[PDB]
Amino acid sequence: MIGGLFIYNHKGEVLISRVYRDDIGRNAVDAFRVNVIHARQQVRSPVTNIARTSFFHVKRSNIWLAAVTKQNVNAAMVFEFLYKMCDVMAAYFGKISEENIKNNFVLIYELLDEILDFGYPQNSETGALKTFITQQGIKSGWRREGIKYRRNELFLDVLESVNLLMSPQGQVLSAHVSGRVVMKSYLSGMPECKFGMNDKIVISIAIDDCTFHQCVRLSRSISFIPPDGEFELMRYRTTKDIILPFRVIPLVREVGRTKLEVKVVIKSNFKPSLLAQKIEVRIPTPLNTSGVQVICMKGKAKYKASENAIVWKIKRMAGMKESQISAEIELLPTNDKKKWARPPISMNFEVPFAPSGLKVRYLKVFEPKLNYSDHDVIKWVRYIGRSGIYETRC
Amino acid sequence: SKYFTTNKKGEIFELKAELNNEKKEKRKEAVKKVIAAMTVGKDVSSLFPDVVNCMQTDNLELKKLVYLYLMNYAKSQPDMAIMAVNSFVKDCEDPNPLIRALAVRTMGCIRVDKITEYLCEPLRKCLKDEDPYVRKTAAVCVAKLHDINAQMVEDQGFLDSLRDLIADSNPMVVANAVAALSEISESHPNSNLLDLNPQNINKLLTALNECTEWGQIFILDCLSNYNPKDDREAQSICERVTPRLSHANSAVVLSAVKVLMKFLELLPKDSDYYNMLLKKLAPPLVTLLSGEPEVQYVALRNINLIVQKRPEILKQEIKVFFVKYNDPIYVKLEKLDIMIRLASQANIAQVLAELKEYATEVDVDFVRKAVRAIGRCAIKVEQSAERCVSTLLDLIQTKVNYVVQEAIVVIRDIFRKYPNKYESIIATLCENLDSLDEPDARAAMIWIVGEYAERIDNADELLESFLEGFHDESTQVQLTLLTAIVKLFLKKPSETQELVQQVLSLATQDSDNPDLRDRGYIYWRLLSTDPVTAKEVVLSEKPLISEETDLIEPTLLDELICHIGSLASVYHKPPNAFV
Amino acid sequence: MIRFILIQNRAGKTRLAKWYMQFDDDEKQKLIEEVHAVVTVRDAKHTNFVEFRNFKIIYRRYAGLYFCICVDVNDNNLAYLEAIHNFVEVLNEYFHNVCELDLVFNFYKVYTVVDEMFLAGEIRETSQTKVLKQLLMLQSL
Amino acid sequence: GMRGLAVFISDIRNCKSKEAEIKRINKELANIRSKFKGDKALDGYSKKKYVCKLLFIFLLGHDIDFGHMEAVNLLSSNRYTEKQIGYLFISVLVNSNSELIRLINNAIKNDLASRNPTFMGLALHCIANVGSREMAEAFAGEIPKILVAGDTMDSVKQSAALCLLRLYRTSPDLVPMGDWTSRVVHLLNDQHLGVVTAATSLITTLAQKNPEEFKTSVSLAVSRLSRIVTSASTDLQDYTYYFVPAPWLSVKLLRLLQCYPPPEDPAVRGRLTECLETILNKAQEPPKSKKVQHSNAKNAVLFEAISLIIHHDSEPNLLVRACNQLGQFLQHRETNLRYLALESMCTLASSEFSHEAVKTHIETVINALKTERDVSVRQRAVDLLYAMCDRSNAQQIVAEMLSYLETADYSIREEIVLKVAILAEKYAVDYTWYVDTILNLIRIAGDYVSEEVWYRVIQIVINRDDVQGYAAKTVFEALQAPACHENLVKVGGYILGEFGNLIAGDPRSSPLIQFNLLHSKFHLCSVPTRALLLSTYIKFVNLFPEVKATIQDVLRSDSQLKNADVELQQRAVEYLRLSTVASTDILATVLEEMPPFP
Repeated sequence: MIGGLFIYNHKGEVLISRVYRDDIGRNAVDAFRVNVIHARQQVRSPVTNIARTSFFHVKRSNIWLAAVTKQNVNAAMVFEFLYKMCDVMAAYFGKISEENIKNNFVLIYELLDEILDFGYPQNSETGALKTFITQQGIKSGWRREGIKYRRNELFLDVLESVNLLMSPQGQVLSAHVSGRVVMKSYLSGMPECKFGMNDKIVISIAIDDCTFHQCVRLSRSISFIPPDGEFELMRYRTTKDIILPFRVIPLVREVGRTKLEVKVVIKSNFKPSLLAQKIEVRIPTPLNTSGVQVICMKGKAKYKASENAIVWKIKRMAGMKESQISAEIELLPTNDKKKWARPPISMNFEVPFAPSGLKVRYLKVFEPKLNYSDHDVIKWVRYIGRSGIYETRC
Repeated sequence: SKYFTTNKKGEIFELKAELNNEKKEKRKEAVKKVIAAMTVGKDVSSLFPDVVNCMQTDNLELKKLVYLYLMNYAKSQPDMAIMAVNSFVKDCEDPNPLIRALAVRTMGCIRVDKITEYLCEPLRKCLKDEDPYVRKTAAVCVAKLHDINAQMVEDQGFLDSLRDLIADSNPMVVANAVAALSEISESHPNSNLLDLNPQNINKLLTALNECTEWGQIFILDCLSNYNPKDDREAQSICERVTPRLSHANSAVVLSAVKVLMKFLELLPKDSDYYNMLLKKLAPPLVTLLSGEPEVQYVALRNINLIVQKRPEILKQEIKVFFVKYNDPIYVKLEKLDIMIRLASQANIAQVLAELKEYATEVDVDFVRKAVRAIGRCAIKVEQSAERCVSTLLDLIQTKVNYVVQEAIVVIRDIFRKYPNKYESIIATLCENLDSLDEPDARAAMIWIVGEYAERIDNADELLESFLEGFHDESTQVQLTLLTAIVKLFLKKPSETQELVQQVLSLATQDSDNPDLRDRGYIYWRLLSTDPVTAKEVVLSEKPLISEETDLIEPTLLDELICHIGSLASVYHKPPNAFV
Repeated sequence: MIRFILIQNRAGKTRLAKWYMQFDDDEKQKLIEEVHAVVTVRDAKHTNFVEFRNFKIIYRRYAGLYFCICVDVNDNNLAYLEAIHNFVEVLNEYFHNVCELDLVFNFYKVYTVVDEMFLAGEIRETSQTKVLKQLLMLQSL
Repeated sequence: GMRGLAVFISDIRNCKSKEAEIKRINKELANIRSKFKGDKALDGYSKKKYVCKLLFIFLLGHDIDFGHMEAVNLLSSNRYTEKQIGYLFISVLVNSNSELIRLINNAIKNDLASRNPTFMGLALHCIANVGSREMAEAFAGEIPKILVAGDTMDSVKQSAALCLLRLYRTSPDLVPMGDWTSRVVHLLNDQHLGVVTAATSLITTLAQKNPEEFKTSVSLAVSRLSRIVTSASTDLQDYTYYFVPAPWLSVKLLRLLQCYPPPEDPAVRGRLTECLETILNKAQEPPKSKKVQHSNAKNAVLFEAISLIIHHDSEPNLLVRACNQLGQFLQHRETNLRYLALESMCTLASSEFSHEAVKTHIETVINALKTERDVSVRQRAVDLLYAMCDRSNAQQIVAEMLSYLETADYSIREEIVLKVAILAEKYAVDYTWYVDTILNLIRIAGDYVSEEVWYRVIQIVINRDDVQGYAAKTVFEALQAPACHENLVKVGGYILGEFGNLIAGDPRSSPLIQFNLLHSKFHLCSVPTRALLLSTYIKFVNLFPEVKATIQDVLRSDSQLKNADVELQQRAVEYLRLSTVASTDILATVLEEMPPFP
């Protein structure tokens, strides 16, 4: 009745597997590792159906548990069994961590073979499994007092910068996002704020980083006391599951050694209801360039001899669209050598969403002495995604 | 070539040597290392025979870890494990029947066409054993054998044995065979599931109070397929099923609810039992929502259908479905949908007191959906439209961007539902005109300006402000701008001749869109043809709209109610959709 | 030129790492993990010339071992592939049918060999005979 | 001779948990630091063993924050093994103690002052591997004198040349252009080939920025290349790798020649042309061994020669022969050879002398793309096809890409359709071909076509088509499949509504059948498609008075009048009132000839 069970780490590598019915191949494993673990804009739901296959997933700390089926299984069965088995594992070796899985592979295999037979969750009381299992688990100052304001207000700003280096064929060579959250709070008294956020943040070569303020308390949730005025709450750098707003496709044709043709097509890979503004595309041209004739149906294009590049300016663009610029370049044959080494095409833009996928879930403000609560406070939230070094090789 | 492949001073030779030792103390560690290496993807086929030689031992652990590797290799390389059945067959006569059960399970885990000769014979001899666990494992592997495509002439004998196994004094065993029969009946021939109603039902209802946690689930799932025939029998079955409020969070409770709601047919008010049962069905559903978030999500998906089929059960229990701040989003959305489902004319004053609250929080998705729910309330209850419009005006006045855009989009629908009732609101909307960035909000604003053109004297300037950046805009805003300007012309002629000419020139010539050009010509060929017929054609009365969005197909609803517990009720799709 | 040289196993444990450019320990670990992930996915039918960040990787498989050289985009591919094979041949000749444990237990000698053949990110010596003679003379001391 | 370390690896491998490993390494670190900090004097052999153990601990992954003092003291020892261990430790782990760095500099200076070649080699390797600013400022003036001294050993010469390379790469402002350049150039004539290799690398890097000083090396380079390629099987046996004479040195020499303009001396150019012709002729010969390494070693030099020929671009016969060889490589078992040959021909695609030669391989390129399993080879083949597309072969190439689209992978489909659209727009000679190609592209892959392409195709169909019947028939035939989708439905609705009268004569395209097909497509699409189809329906009412009634009951249905969308409701209401009110002659006035695009 249960097709099979899988246990994944946070990075997306399968820690362990156990398949009980042959109607589920490694394609299902790849589909779970792609569509659910590495989802970008997929709506979260415990039960997901893809390719006529149902996956029920439960997250414990940074460990994923997935039950895979292809039939019309009792939905509550799967989740109750998952909770019971997690409780059994916790009873056997305490907290559930990747190291504990690595140490007790054998006990995990024994338990999965024992409590689950062909998908049928037989009687699996934790007390009664002692007889059937012969193995033993291996266990292992910043805010002044007396603040008053006429009205309560706060602003949150999630400011992010995306950096991308892309190959001409579309392979993502590198990409990373550097972000910070800025809180500007006019609150009266000594408030206590609980900040709750989703799982897109885990707690030269870009590597994942997360650094909080001095007032942050961890125990999920982040509890703090906002200092008056504006302050930086947390800063971070992320590298996985980045959302790239734009895609640039260059096509360069070298007609002999005298002429050149450059056609650049840009595509907007975000929702149709969002709008990117102040877009600028910098297209390099060879040093020995006599002149260029450029035509484009969106924005305006101009040639800069001092900088030796074509600047294409678009005031704004919506999502899921396309645009094209075509330039014909005439070259004077000074030297028939020193081939034009093509530098990457540069992009600058501004998007009203966080490219890293971050989204603030809730912010509860409680005051013990005074009477106001989060209902009284007025809250603004703004997301500002921007381009850092956004380069596509041409 | 064979570079780095040598096995003279490598770890493979050391592992092979270590498996040939007669000391179990090092043998257990060697087997654990082999298992770990196989888990990491290493090729240990060359070490397979030695592990086979490890199976000839008396110690319990060594055999258990060996069978674990055999099970690992069964799915990986079935062919290699196929030939090892000659040692598995000679293991059903020893004491300690748990070893026999393990061997039977492992042998059934192999999928080989010729394995039946080594599989059919032992099974017929294992159902008659002192230990009921052997019979339990046999009942489990019967389904696995049935999975293999074969004639199975002895299927009649297998079904007879399974049916005879039900009438057994000893509890999880029978509530494993009932599940096996339920699985077999999933591929039901023309003559299947013999209805031995009296004895089988009496035994099932007698063992129901003594089965394990999953035993009740299996028995209830099997019983839900049955169709009663007597009103007194139906009353007895319902009375026997109601005490299912067990410690199992949902599965037992949800299955009991499914059985009771499917077994719901009797006189309306001839006996005071229908009311009692409807009253009893509320506390379990209400207490379902206190579990883990996933189980909450399943319970809410089922409660949606329960409310759809019969709203009398949860009529006054809307206080439970309010949103907590720390809940996951997929539970918040379902709670909102159920809240809108139960909104009667009595509790709006409190429901609307919560939805407005939800529009003052940080989560943007929930804020947009809460404003949309405020809109849906005013179309379901005709006595609260003024209150809903007041709430929407307040949410517009709070000056937040994503609140304002959704509020305007919703007020458009409310206006379309109740024409010529909120003309005075228009001015208050206009001041909040510069913060419209979505195309839906701009389209709604332009449509509202187009309507009630006589009630606004400033509409001409408002549309002249729009015409300047006619391009670089979505197609829907251009279309609604055309329609609004043409409607404005037909109400205020002799003063807007510049507007219509400008907009028709922009749509006809500058825009290359095919259908937009078609509409530009269609409008142009009416205004210049005759202004009498054009006014009747464009400004004709538009029929009203009912709230058909919040409805389901009755046949689909009945099928889903028949399948409350399963995944059919979670996706709200027919079972044949996914196979 | 050459950026780094890696000798790795299938499980991900790095057996040898030689770096010819400035990096930090965290950056080095990230690059090692990325190289392992890129090389492992590819099958035997694929090419050995795999792009990686703004460089490329020339890699070869020997049983359960992976030999990787990271070079610039414009550098030659076949020459460095044959350099990899020549290095492996000299390792085999010097260690008398080399195995993974030979590299594990003699990391400093492997570093001496790698310095003998690759220096400053270029190819230093190519002859197997002269390299073996120098190594034998050094071992004789 | 280190049994303790040897058992250390076994003991650490025997650890069954992370805690055991951490405890063992912490205990060993405590032992090492206690022994160093102790007052008891311990021999240098113990120092070597413990420094090696610390190096092993560091290479395991954990950090080391001490032990530099003993390692730096090891350098002054007279035993080679201890010196090598110390230098390895210093190269692997770098410390920021300025006095320690200065002491290292002094010790390396003392080792350089010695006449032992091995110690000088170790010092040079340390300088090259570390390459810090202090080492540069200390030894920039000292290294070239060691390189150019006539009594130095060959190994020291190679190491010194590469060290000067490293210092130049890391510290370009601290290395002046002195009078040692002549000796560096003359090094190319040394009998030891490794010296030639090191000199070639250094000269290549330096001449990448300073051509005038090293411009005199071209004659020596071509002479050595001629000697290498004309050698027999019994010559240069020391540097011969699998029956190939000196692959890496020849590759380096060709790379060196690539960064210079063509030689001024006609004799030098003649010798170079002879060398290139000899290499190509030897390449056309059958292989002398079944081992793949001989093939790779020969192919490396072959591809370098081809790249040099492309770079110079002055010999038509060489270009033709290179094109022939590259075309031959497409029919090869190895994927690497196909990849490299595709890259090389794509480079040739921008050359004046070889357009026809590259064009001749069009069938081979198409076959390779069709029978290809690797994605990268497919992408490079597609890029080559786009690169060599001209007026004559435009139709063949576009047809090939369209035929590939049906079985193409989804990842490449976007690139293919974009390139097909660009080619069709660029090389459109006959409007019938362009319209047919665009309609086929839409019918195949409309999920990846933009919104400008099917605006342009309809604009051309309206303005000057004379293929309106042809346009309508193709759409009518294509719309009859169950897999029809958004863009095809939209363009088909427009085309049918505008021009159904031209194909309504045929019994297979009667107006009722057209309307039935369109309405079958109707209830499956989004709202802009449905609005377009409603405009199509009002067009049908005026074109075909026989079907008007059947159309009207479609509008009056509750699915249109009470539709939640504003635009669909407005269109339905307006069209229904337009058909019902006025008269039939009034309707024909609103739906006239559709004047063409501007």
